Amino acid sequence: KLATVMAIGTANPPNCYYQADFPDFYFRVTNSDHLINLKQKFKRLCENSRIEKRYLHVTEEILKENPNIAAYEATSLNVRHKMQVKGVAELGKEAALKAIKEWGQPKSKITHLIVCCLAGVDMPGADYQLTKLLDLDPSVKRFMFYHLGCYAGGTVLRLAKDIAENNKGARVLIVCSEMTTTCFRGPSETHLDSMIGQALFGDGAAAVIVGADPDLTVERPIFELVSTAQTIVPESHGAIEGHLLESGLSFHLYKTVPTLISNNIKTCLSDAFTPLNISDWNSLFWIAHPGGPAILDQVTAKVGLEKEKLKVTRQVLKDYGNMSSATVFFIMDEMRKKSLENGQATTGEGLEWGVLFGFGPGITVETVVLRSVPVI
Amino acid sequence: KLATVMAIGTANPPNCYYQADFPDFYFRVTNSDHLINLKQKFKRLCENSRIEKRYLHVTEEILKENPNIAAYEATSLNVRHKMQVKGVAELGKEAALKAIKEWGQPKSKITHLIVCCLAGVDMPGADYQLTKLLDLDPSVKRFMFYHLGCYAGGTVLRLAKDIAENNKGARVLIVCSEMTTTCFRGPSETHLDSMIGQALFGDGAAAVIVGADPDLTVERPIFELVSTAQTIVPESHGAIEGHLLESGLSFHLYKTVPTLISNNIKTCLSDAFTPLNISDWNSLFWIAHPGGPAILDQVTAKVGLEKEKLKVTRQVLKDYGNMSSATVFFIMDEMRKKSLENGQATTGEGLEWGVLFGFGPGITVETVVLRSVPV
Repeated sequence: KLATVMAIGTANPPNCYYQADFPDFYFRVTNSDHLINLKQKFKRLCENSRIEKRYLHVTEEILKENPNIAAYEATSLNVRHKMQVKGVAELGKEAALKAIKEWGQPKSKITHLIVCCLAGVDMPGADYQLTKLLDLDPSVKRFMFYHLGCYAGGTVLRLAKDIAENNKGARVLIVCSEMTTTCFRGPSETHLDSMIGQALFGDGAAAVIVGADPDLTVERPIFELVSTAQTIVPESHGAIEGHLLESGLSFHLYKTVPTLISNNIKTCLSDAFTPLNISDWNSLFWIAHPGGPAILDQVTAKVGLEKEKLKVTRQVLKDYGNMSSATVFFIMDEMRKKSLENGQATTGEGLEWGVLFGFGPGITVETVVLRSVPVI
Repeated sequence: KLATVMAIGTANPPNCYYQADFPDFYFRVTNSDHLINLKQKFKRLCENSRIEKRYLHVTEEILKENPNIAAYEATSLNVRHKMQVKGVAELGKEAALKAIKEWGQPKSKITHLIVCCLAGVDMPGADYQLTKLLDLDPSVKRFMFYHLGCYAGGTVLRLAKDIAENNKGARVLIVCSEMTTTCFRGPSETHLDSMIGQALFGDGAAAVIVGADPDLTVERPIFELVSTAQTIVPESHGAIEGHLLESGLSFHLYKTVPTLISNNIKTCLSDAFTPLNISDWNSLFWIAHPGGPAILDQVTAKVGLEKEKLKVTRQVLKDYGNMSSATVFFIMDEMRKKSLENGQATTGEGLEWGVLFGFGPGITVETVVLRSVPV
């Protein structure tokens, strides 16, 4: 009996930022208007990001009250951290309550809690905070992950699968709460890397319930976790790095990232599906972390995917931007919603087998083989 | 077939600090000799710590070159992080190589890697670094835990047990590498508890191999992981806290910690052993995180343990100080060594069942039921 995702809930900050208006907002609040040429590159960057809007905790008021955050590099960890710690917990609670509602069981049945946050280090951590906020059993077995990054959506499922399958009756609550307040910062002409993050990253939290052997009279399976794997892409050292400094979390990205990832995807697919006698990549439903539009385009081309294979993935990127580890769950959620609306036979666009990909620092690739569930 | 610890290796920085000389050293290098009353308080903390020596990366030279680290509160995260990241990887590598040697199998057989560090956040992290340093399979399945604290020794075993038991043939390498460069700072008259950290915390790394269904023709089991649990001590909110700030990792410890832990430990014992029909706490071998001398004294008295039941735990505290998550493994390592030297029948001082306790921020208590292996 495979570990199964039985519920998904999501949340985002109330501040919506349309990408079409971001360049002006961003350069205005960071006092970079005098950098005309730099703003031209950023504008094109946003225009080609394939992101229509994002939800961010940051506001003009917050920046006015904390100018060191708006600076490309100024001591500001303490102020960022204060908001980061409070925000990840609040957003996480909202998503968790929505997942618990869909699950249909009382929260007292939750036996394990996995919390994943890009940033917001605290001791005790967000797992402790959420256990208190949600009033979970004090003996809930917790796992807290700080600073993993965008591949973590796969990491938490990999962990949840083993917990649920080795502990009879175990019901795992997963919460990936991502906030970019820790990394928001002004532009730098000598560091075009950081600028990319300012155009692609958005805030959001996703929560899911995972368990093996569902009680079908109350629980309702969405996707089954068949197998999981993690690997480091060859010759990718230093391509994606993040450092926690006195000025917050930094972001460094090689231009080779899309090429490095796309060129290795077929290897990940082969390792994951050969044991299952599957070789047709178009026969699978796809849930891939949208690091950027370039990555989706390259994966599609190199893998040989039909043009609409990553439709849901692209829709989430368009509607929310890159929300790090939480993103794949927003995609998972929308996929079963769209499948139902299209009257398809399974939660996976009517297909039986699928794959979920998490990409991040390493470069690390998390590969999760999924199985859809029948839909009436 | 239960997940089993099949190897343990440890490492420590080369700089040894005798506790008897630490008060003078600490107040001298932090330029606090004029604070006579504060010094007497620190002196007593060190004298009552029951710690004889500790190994630390920090040196007088490093403090001289970095006044912002010696200061109680000065912007210094960047410089602390630089050393912290290098240190955890280096100590971790040394401990891991020792564990791999004892294990008896080639490192290419490691399928999972769990790394736990009090501090040193980096992306990619220490798990990625160790994979490269040890030249492990690039497809090794990794888990990286930053900023958990002193209860984490239990946490990593709790994780390793489920990994090993749900994946046939899985062999898990665990590395708990703790460095205090991130939290070392001068004393504060307004925050008297902050210096408790400079009196008790030492550096060290421990690595262990965990796997189910041992191939007895090559692997040699040490302890079996029977069951795991984690809980939050009632009414303990805010007793143990740590915040990663511009001045590094802060340390806050309330005076209620010893009693909060000792007065609730029987509950953890009952929850773990009632299912095993065990109620005599002295019939078990004990491996407890030595958060401090008071915790060990109170647990012994309140649980009704024989005076020498925690002998090994106290010896490790004496020889290395509190090394956060790595500590319980140093204790586990020494217990099986003493058991052999004392001609006892099992790795657990001749006893069959045992318990390992991790204590930390929460207050969180990790309870791991162990079973010894014949010697």
